[PDB]
Amino acid sequence: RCELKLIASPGSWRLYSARKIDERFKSYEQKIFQRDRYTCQFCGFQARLYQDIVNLDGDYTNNRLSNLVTACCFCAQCFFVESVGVGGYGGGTLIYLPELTQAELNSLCHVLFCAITNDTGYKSSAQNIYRSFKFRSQIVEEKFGEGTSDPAIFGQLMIDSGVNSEEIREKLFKNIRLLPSRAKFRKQIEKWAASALEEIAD
Amino acid sequence: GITFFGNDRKTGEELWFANDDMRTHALIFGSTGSGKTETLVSLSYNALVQGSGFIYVDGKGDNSLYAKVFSMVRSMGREDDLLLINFMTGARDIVGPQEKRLSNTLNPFCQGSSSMLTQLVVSLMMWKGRAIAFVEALMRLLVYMRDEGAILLDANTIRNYFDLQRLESIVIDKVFPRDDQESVNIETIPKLVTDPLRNYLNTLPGYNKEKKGKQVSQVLEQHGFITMQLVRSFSSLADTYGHIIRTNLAEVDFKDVVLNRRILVVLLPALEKSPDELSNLGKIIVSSLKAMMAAGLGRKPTNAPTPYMCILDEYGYYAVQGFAVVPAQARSLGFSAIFAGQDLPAFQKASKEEAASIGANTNIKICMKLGEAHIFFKSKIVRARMFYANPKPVKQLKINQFLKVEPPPDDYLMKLQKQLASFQSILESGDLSINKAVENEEITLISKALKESTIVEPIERGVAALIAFHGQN
Amino acid sequence: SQWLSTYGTITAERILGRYNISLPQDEILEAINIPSSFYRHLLQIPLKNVLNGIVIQQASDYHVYAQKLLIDYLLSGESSKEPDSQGAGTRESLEDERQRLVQLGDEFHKLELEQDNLIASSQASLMKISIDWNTKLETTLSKLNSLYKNTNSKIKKNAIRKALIKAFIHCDLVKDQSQKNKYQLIDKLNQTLAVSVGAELKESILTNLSELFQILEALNTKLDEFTDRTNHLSQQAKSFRTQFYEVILRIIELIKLLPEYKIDPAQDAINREPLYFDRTIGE
Amino acid sequence: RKTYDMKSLRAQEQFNWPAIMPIVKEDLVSQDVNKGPWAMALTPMEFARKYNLLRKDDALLDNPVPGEEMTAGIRRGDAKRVFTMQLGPYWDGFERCSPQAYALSAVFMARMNRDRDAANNILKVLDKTFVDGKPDFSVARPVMKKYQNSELVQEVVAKHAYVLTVIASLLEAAREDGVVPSSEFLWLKPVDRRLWYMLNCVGRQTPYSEVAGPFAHWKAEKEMGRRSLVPMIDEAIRALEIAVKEVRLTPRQMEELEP
Amino acid sequence: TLPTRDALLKAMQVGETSIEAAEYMATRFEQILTKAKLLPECNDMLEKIKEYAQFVKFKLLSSAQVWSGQERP
Ligand SMILES: [Zn+2]
Repeated sequence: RCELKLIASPGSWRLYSARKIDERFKSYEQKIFQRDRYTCQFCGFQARLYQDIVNLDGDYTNNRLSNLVTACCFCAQCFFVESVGVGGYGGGTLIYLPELTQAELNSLCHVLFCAITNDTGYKSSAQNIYRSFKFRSQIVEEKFGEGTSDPAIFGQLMIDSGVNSEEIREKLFKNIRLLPSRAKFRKQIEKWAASALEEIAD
Repeated sequence: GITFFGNDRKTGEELWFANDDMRTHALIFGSTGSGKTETLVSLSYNALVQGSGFIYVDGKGDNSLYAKVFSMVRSMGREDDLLLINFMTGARDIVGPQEKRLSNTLNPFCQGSSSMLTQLVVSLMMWKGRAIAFVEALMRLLVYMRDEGAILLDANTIRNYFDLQRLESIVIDKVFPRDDQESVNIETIPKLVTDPLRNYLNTLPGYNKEKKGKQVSQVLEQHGFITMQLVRSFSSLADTYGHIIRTNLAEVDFKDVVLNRRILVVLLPALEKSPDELSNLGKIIVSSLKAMMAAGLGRKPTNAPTPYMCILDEYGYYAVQGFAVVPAQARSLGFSAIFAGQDLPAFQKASKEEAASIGANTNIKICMKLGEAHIFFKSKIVRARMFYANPKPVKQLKINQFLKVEPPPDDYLMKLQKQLASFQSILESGDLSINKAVENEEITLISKALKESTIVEPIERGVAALIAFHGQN
Repeated sequence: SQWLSTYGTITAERILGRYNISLPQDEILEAINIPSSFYRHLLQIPLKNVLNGIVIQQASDYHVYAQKLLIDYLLSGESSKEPDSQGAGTRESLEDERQRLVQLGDEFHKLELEQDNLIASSQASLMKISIDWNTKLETTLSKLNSLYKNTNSKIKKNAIRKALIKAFIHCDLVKDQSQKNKYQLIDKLNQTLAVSVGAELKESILTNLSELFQILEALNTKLDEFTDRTNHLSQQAKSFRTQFYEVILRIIELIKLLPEYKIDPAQDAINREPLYFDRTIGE
Repeated sequence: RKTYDMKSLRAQEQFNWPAIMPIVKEDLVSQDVNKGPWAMALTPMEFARKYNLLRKDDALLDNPVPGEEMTAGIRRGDAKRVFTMQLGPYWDGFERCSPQAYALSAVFMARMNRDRDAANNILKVLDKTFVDGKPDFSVARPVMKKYQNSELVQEVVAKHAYVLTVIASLLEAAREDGVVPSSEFLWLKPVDRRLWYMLNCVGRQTPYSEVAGPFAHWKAEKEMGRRSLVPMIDEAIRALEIAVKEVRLTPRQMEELEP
Repeated sequence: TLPTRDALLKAMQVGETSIEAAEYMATRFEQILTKAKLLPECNDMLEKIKEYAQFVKFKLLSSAQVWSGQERP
């Protein structure tokens, strides 16, 4: 039940994806999913489809039952900001706002995607919030340079320039959040909406 | 001794040879019923027992030689060091996809160190000198356009540029046309590469500075007379074989093969039946090897301890001027050659002004008068049975495919270097964290809606904040 | 532990909020998941409308991409290819494509208007049924207080209200409505409560709960009519999405073969960005 | 003297040339390819079938050529994972590497600074100790401690990031001192697969299919002239596309794969 | 170049229903006109098609609480 730090680690995605095909990460994934009732600790999301287990200490070789926690797609793509958008599915966009923690932004983004995708009369309000989120994304690019508003290019420019210390990384990612993009996350949110509305109304 | 050739018939002893005698190129002479091909394959085994990749240019019309050479290579474990370009396939029946891969690709014009001028002059061979100056200017322009422009070099693009009105658009209209929707300018190109084509267009008899319409009727006869051999050879090479040449990243290039000891078997269809194009097909291979050996090899390398042999089976029909010579740049390669022909007066039939020079510059001669042969040394003639290796055949003859990777394009690496050079000053200066407070009329309202609520679970608090925002606006 | 997904949780809670009924706290979570309930049948009508909403959303995004492709054609490539030339072999068929696209656009706007009228009528009728159920529940609550004050087993007001809620959630009276299952719900209420035999009280709670039974039986036929219209709306939406996909495929396979006109790979990318959904979302 | 054959000449010239010592005792003709320790490298179609990358390309999402039908397309979300995983471990120092990679970097260190007798002796005694049981690489000890801090070797190892990339660039630097053929790592072929194809692919301009990540990264950081800890495989995925739209699929295995 | 009035009216008719296609029509006409010379006659054409996009947004996108039970006018 920790908090989300936008950690740009260079040799983490290789070990994570190498774990994800093996049987130890899969059996431990089923054990954690049965233990945590498929609940995202980071934002509280609750679904059976497209959720994954991350670490807490950054060690993706050693993986016990205590440090391995479960999280939703947005909070799990937050832990690897160096390769998102280029990693097949899953997308992101860096925004500048101090009013929200990353977990509260992920929960509000889940609410806005539920009010846009499966419409109950609140499509206009959620789209009007998402507009200003994208405008804050446009505000970032004036400070950090043109072209690096996307998180993959920013992770590349970070861990290609030689910064590993938590002090300089926490002062560089200060007042920066990672808003997950809707149009790249359309398959997952429409799968969750269709599965829920076929589970309730059958 | 280092290399093994054969065993004496009279008293029964073997006869090795040394590396200094091997670097002087050999020569073997035998008819079609003497078993020359298995003797060359056994000498290829003798070169493969010590880690040296023989180049086998065969033009006797043998499709059952790749099985023998592949069994010999797989017998030595270095199956990865094998490339096969098969020039005996059909004509232009390869379009789009293909059911199975038949042969590797070879394009000697993509990785060019500006030795393709010499490559094309020995693929060709004052109309002759006029055509040679013309193709030298054209090869300079095309290598300068291959270095940084969006034009890929092969037989097809040079064959497209063998015409006049595109070249008139090159020199006079000073723009760059291609077989593609493109408009590349020559106003940024320097003068030193555009001048020799203008000097070629000066020295023709009938020229008009303004338009092309009169001068084409004046000089198309001279243009055809100077470019007919080049356009027929490049039309054959670019239309009959489109799955061997029209690639970009060539799987086999002859600097890699002789510099890293890889095996290349190239099979020619025939050379006694219709030699107008197939001799040119063999001459392209020997021309690329000679040009990327003599003038393109480039603080001081040592001499190789392994003898390398390009076993050329029919050097009578394809020929280049001075292949038996080896410059000082290529003596470190441990290079050699084993030429062969049908019969020596037939060899005197086969090439013009060459059969003496290959007779003079090649030290070792072998006579296979119809028990395989007897050796023609400088000192002593000896009757000796040659080496006989019979490779047991393979169940499946899988030719190893490759990929076609590229460096990342310069429209992206320049952008990445510019972004990194902009980010380095931000990360260095220390004033790197954002502090400017920009506010909308929306984020403050949704933040107040998230702040005023007190429900513990964040999803319910988010939907309550959305409810409060829709109720307030 | 047989929970409910959070997308369905948000959608179901917000629809029950639109019906202005927010009585249960966690009995919502034990109600809208079990099949033999009443709130599941109050909820099963607009959720099919929401599913048709996401289907017509995919079809409308296909329609927007097709109209953007035809705008990109019609702004530049009309008359640069004159007749009796290379362009007129396909330009007339692209004009036919324009006629088919504007016909499909008018019929798709007709479909969206019929969708809006359906969800408006459904929410109006179900809101009337919801407020009628709430008022009659308050009436039968006061009557159950007056009827259970004088019984030999002294019990409070709220506990028998949760017992009635668990009665209407455990076994249904919306589809299988007959003489026996009403008595089964009566015995279920008297089993959730400790002990009541009630020889007069049984016919008394019949003549009191007849209002709730009448409200449920009036809800059932309206549910039948709404399902009867919603199936046809879903079939029309799926057929419209398939023929829009065929229209875009025919337009792009026409415009690929034009010699002097082509699509720029950047504006085509920013138009093709919202087209990465799944097509097999209907059954 | 006597008449010879393939086996007799191979076993008698085993001693003068050490690079045929691992291969002289076996019989690789009777074996089948793609099975065993000595297996041929895979085609791009066999690679994409082995690591499960394929799908039938849907229309209007990845536009196919109209002259191309009944072919397959690769899944980029799996191709990027497998090509990132095909990179080696990180390079942090020469003392932390595999022992099969500690007796080749010493060879190319001896060859980069014109000490050829020591490198040839290392390869000869290493091939002898590989054909005698299990190879020990401590004979690579006195060379590696001597040429670890020279100027050319430190420049080459500083211009790169990954260990396969560093060893390939070390071979690229060492091969300019004459001839370092790729035929002397037939001891390396059984004990390692990714490193042997990374040594065999350098020098070429078209790589194999088992090393596309390391070769594309080697090109992408030899073009920039900078080390790069981010994996740069963004060309190689596209390269696999150009190598997967070439093999024609029969309809029996075309209907099998799923989008 | 500049399109004809018949092709411009066909572009008017092809995006009559969807709002986003008419907004794309206005944005792309402004884009190809600021690539062009941008004459005041083309400014009047841009004003005409902006009136058209405003009419499409006025006639088409009307919620009027269609989920709260309130029907369409
Ligand atoms: Zn989460």
